[PDB]
Amino acid sequence: TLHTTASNWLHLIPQTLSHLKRTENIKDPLFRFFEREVKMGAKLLQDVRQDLADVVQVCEGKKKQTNYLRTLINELVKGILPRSWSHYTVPAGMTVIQWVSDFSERIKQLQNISLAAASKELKNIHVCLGGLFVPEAYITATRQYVAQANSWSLEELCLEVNVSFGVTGLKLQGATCNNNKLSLSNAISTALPLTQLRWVKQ
Amino acid sequence: AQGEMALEEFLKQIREVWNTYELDLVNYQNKCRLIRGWDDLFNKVKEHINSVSAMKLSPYYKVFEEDALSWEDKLNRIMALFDVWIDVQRRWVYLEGIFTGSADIKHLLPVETQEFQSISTEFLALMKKVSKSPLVMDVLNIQGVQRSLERLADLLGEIQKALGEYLERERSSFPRFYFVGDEDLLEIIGNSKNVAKLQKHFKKMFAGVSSIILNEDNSVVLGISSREGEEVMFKTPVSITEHPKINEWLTLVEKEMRVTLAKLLAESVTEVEIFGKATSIDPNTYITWIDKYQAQLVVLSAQIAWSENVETALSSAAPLHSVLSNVEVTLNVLADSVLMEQPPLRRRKLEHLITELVHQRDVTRSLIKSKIDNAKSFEWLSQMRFYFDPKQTDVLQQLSIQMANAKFNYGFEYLGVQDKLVQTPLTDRCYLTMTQALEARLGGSPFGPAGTGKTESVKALGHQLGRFVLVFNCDETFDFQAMGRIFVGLCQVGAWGCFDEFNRLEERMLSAVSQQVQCIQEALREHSNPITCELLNKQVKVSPDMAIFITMNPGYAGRSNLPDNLKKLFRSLAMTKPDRQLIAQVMLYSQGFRTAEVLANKIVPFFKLCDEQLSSQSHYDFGLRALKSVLVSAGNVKRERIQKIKREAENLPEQEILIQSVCETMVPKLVAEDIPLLFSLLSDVFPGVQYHRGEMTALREELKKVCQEMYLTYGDGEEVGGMWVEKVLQLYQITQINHGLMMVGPSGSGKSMAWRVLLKALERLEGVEGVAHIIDPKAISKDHLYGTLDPNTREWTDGLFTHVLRKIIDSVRGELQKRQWIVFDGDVDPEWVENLNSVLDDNKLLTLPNGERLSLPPNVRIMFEVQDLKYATLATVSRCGMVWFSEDVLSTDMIFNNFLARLRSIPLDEASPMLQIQRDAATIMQPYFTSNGLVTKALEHAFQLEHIMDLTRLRCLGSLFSMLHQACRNVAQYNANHPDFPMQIEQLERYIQRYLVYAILWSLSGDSRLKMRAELGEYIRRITTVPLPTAPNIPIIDYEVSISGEWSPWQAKVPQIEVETHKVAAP
Amino acid sequence: TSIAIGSAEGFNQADKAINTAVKSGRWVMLKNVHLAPGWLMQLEKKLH
Ligand SMILES: Nc1ncnc2c1ncn2[C@@H]1O[C@H](COP(=O)(O)OP(=O)(O)OP(=O)(O)O)[C@@H](O)[C@H]1O
Ligand SMILES: Nc1ncnc2c1ncn2[C@@H]1O[C@H](COP(=O)(O)OP(=O)(O)O)[C@@H](O)[C@H]1O
Ligand SMILES: [Mg+2]
Ligand SMILES: [Mg+2]
Repeated sequence: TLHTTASNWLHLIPQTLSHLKRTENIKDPLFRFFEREVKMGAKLLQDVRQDLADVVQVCEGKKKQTNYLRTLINELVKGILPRSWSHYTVPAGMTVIQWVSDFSERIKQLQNISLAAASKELKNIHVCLGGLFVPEAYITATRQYVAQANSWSLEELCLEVNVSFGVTGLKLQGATCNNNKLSLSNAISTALPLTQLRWVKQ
Repeated sequence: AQGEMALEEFLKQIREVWNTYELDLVNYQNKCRLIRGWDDLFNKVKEHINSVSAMKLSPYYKVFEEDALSWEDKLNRIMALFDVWIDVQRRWVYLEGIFTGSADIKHLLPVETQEFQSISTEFLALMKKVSKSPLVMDVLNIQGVQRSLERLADLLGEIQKALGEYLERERSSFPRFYFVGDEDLLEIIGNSKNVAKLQKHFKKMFAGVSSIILNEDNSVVLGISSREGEEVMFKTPVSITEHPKINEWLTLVEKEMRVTLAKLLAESVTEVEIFGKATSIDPNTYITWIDKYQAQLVVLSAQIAWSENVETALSSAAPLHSVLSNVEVTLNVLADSVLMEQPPLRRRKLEHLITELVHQRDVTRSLIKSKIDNAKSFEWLSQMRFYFDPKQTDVLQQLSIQMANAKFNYGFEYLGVQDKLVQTPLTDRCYLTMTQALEARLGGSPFGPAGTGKTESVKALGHQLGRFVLVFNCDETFDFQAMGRIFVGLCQVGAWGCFDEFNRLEERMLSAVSQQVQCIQEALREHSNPITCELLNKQVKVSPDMAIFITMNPGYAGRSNLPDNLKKLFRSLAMTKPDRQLIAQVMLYSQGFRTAEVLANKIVPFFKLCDEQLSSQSHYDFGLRALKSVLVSAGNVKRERIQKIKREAENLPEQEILIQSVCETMVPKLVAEDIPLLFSLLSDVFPGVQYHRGEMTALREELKKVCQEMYLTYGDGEEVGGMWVEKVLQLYQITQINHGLMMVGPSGSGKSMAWRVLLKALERLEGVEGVAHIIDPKAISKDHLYGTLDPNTREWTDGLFTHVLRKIIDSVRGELQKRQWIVFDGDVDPEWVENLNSVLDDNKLLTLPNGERLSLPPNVRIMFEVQDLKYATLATVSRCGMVWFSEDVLSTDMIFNNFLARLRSIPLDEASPMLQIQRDAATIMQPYFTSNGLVTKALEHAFQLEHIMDLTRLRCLGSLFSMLHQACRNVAQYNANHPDFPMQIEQLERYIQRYLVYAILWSLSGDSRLKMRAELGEYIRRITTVPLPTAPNIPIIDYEVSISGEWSPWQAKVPQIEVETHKVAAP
Repeated sequence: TSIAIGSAEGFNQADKAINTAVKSGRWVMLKNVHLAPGWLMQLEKKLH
């Protein structure tokens, strides 16, 4: 039936979603920021995995269909995200097939984050800002770490960009970089390999 | 016998002091003697019924029941009769004044005159028989007074409702009568000779008139008075003693105040013109000039003098440098005069003047940083210009306001003090755009998210040009006739409209309103070059001071969008982020601070950090609306700390003052996770920060006394009830600073008891009686919450919230003296709570579809006992103060102590032997409730257990409390059935110790399946050390605790019963 | 005669304007007619 193909694709989807640790008392802002991000990601992964197991069991198994499970069944038949899963910023309501891939990418990023946090050491990592739920929280935590380590003033901190913080996952829009000098080209977008951010007062 | 005789002596004292009481009859203009002195009678009857209620309980009331009960119901019928009597007299006074003073009513309504004469004859017979016998008992002694008074009230209400068509006729006489409701205009027309009744109503008419300065003869109006005590003296006083009508001398007052304000504006600008020619100025003459004039004229004269100085400098760099030097010198003079303690009216005058002077400093620096050589350069033309022509013969047209290809007059409406806004570059862009919309004869329309300064920039532009402004908050019940009525009111008055939240107005109705808007714009285009326009198919006069402004938010709560034909009539303007740095710097410069700029530079990035670093919540606000209240509280606590130091100049720890205000304002919104993040933010932003709190020992001990009175467990801060008392202190601080309050948090955190205990503690401390109105908004419709406009006959009924606020405003029972707390006990959603976004605003007033604006007195606080604030938008979340009650604030041992305290006292069938049964039951259930024991671990385990419904603590806790109350009643009837042998204490122990286990099983597992309650039964069997029915197969649910303290099987209870052949399948 | 559809008075204004336009002959314009299809039915039928 339609539920047989639904169960086949329902076992197809969660094969990239396995688990995430939970790892909350540290002075540095990066540590608590990564701790709450890993907690949010593990909570969302647990909710998504439990809902997928529940809809698998109500498809082919001894589980009856509730109101929430019926809403989940209809929403995943139509392919649109249910409103329970879409907690973070999804651009203009994308389909579920790209969304579970983005979810797996974020979960893998948080898994590497927790692996690095299992052992400063947290400054040595490289981050793609698209895989975080709140990127400006990471930027303000970086600024707070700089102001904490160097005892500087938060009001006049500026940004110096090179191509001591490593940022990956950056994509331009119709421009190219050559020794930190922008040039114009007919290409739609290029990917910046690694971007070094350093906070300077002047 | 001596105690009973003392109670009878107090009863005789009640008899004597009520025999001495009487009705105070005072002659009213040689017509009849009417009774006065009403709040004295109200508190007399209240304290007497309180005395009878206090002597009811204990200890020798039983011998003297009858006389005290007779005095109780005597006071009850006296209270009822006089409560209807005060309303009857109050209605009759203005109805008699209207039916005597107004003419051609008998020609108009003859049946109304005949009835009113019949009820006036009956009423004057009632005055004759009270004036014969002015005793209260004698006036009560006439039979059938209650039926006669109810019929008189019915006849007064009839005559009022059948007269109401005529009032609209009077609304065509005076324009401002359009802004008045039916009862208030009834009082206004009725008491035109009494005059002193009308002074409560002048706040709704004019912007800055609160009461009229009246002669002792009550026939010459000497001037007008604001709500802050500032008064304008009339140069030529209007003679009421010539006997004009009410609208005639009202229009004379309106014209006289404009002529007078223009005259003192001319004198004040002469004073600043002779003052500003000196490069060095004397501060004593400056402060006497400041104390001489009003704030509006002083700021206006400063603007005129600065504009003329810059223009004569630009006639021609060095004169502009001289103007900048004089501006900086006056700024230093204002800073030196504002850094010391001053009276508050001249303090606000100094704050307005220092804001305007630093705005002119910024503008003068903006011209002087570039090369400007002529006054026709656009850079000077891009800012506001003021022109005073002294040779002009008409002082109403003497002042011109010139902005970029736009010229305006001055309406000269009195404003009072009000709030002076900050001229940010965004505010300069808004001013330029909106006056360019006004120059093309187009209405204005700002849009953006809430918390940007949209309607307040419009209102300060209205007060900047001196035009009378009005603010309406339109909801979906705004009709065609209501909008046309307020539009013709704005037409005849000549006032600016500031229609807020237009987007929720029912798209067809928006399109219908667009035609009247087009008619108004066509009339203004005709005026722009005997000019009328058609509203409601009626041609009416349009004043040149017309302007309409549309404050809306795009998709805040899914509100409707504007049609395209109406979008052309209103120019659009977007403000999404105002400059927080400059407004913070100027507010800290204006309150009086040494390191004001560093405080702004350390608090605006601090708000930027705290907007992102804390977790996303439904009730989090870190916008400019919170920043302004934070700065206001910082100024208030800076004045408080300076006065505390000077109770026993010099510098003060301003950093600690700002941090303390930030903590006191922004702690109770946060959940338990976000407190150390804010603490680390305050440590990283401010190095020498520190903290301080508490110091409310009298309030804390009164909270302790009233907590132990009403069976609550007070805490000392770190005890079992410490966090709840701390949150009640936070609620007290927010009610001290804020206006309306969210009490957010999960259900079962004691928020109801929190506001009740705070109200009773404040009543016990300050002596002001606190009355609370609890309203569930979702239990009734929205049209019943606020009121209905009847579509056939345009009458405005009263909703529940409208009736409560109107009863507060009327203050017939002296309700303004008491504290009024209106709590909404529902869930906040933008269907109805978006009608209060002007009440919770700084505009402080309630709008109605009838045009009847109800201002709110500051005694009333509006709170919300609510669950979660997800459904509300930021028009309500950002516009209130949030107190967060987490689920672990009310701990479970607190509820156990409450149950044991309610078990020991307050006997169940409300000393008694069953009260002793309750006490012994409390001592034998005491080792089970406290710490982990039995109840806490089982309740923790039951949360892991799944249920059919959602299981929290309080439902099954109340279930268990009803279980143990029935156990106490069961012991009571067993002692009733066994009089020879009472309830033995070892039997009671071994009975209750099993009844509690059976009860907690049916409480934490009575709402699920058989397997799951069997699981909780075997959990109870495995964990606790109680005697148990020894059968590993049969669960404990299948047993019943007996009266002998043992267990009987439920399967042994059911018999093998057969039923008759006749009744086989009867229901 | 530019009459915006969306109120009862707008409906009566549109009806009297369309009868006057039938008898006299001048144009009649109705603004935003899609806010009331239940009156658009009788408008179309009366026009036919
Ligand atoms: N500090 C306290 N001391 C003793 N008992 C308390 C305390 N706080 C709450 N309680 C008890 O908790 C129970 C429920 O509390 P309350 O009725 O105040 O709930 P609430 O939080 O206002 O509920 P809701 O928000 O769902 O309307 C009552 O039995 C009350 O006596
Ligand atoms: N330049 C300024 N000076 C002083 N206060 C300002 C300024 N700009 C904005 N505000 C304050 O910001 C708040 C914004 O209110 P707003 O959100 O526009 O009301 P509404 O909810 O009707 O949209 C106002 O209370 C106003 O006092
Ligand atoms: Mg507003
Ligand atoms: Mg409650």
